Amino acid sequence: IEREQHHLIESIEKSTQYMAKRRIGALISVARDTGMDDYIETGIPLNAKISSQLLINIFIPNTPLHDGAVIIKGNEIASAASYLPLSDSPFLSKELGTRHRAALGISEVTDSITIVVSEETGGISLTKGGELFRDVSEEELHKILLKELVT
Ligand SMILES: Cc1cccc(NC(=O)CN(C)CC#N)n1
Repeated sequence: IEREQHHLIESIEKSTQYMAKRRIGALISVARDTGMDDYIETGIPLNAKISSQLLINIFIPNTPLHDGAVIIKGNEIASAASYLPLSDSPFLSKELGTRHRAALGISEVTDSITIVVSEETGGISLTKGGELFRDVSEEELHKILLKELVT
């Protein structure tokens, strides 16, 4: 499982870096100890092997799988186009869109790690436990994913 988490990290990193250069909006939520099955069930089931290639193809704009969140559970991309709870926090900047609000929302009610790619800026953001790491560098993203996902 140790190699699966590292492959998960590398897949997120490659897909997000690919989509960030192209300003392709993306929203990837990795479940952890708390189940996210209710929101998996809101999307289109994939139950697919994790890969950067599939993550990218899912988020291509105007495609059947892009409008929503990808939820990763265990060693599978469980679903795409899932809905996530939107945070009601007035602290979150109005310059950020609903992807960040969804990413903040799910982080308030689960211990899940959620990664966002802004289609406006290409900035990669991350949410965990109700907090937002906005516009992280590749180094910062790699350290956070290593810390939070390799357990
Ligand atoms: C991934 C994503 C993108 C845009 C909006 C949302 N979330 C909602 O629309 C909130 N619903 C009403 C609750 C649920 N589930 N999620």
